[PDB]
Amino acid sequence: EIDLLGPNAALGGKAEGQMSGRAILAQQQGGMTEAATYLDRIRALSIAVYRS
Amino acid sequence: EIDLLGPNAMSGRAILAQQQGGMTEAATYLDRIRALSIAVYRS
Amino acid sequence: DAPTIAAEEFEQLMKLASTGIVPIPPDVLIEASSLRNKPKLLEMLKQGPSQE
Repeated sequence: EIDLLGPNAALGGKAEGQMSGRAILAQQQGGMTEAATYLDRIRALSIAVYRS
Repeated sequence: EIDLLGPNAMSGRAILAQQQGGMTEAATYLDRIRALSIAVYRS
Repeated sequence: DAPTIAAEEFEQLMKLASTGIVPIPPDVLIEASSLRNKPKLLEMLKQGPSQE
């Protein structure tokens, strides 16, 4: 149960870059869907810090 | 349990997945090393 | 999902020009891009023919 609860550390942590200059989080296969909320929280904190 | 806890140990793909997961988990350790190196270079 | 209007503009222009059916001159692509040397490239491309 605890092993299934956690995410997959193999296929994760890759940042893709487009021609527009914006960094899009390439989630590849499943596994990053659960951590999407965490990554969005981090991105929102970063944006607020940059604005300040 | 102790084998699973380590970054490396079957089938062949399991070993690669375990190594990648170990690298992802040790990213923090490598970041600590990088921060120490950067501070040393600045000093 | 794109950062700015120029992002979708440049992406659509690149997609259209990749096919090759419609020919887009490079000056429009430079203007629609988000480069740092945009004025330099525009000056280089907008220059006239050599005096000779």
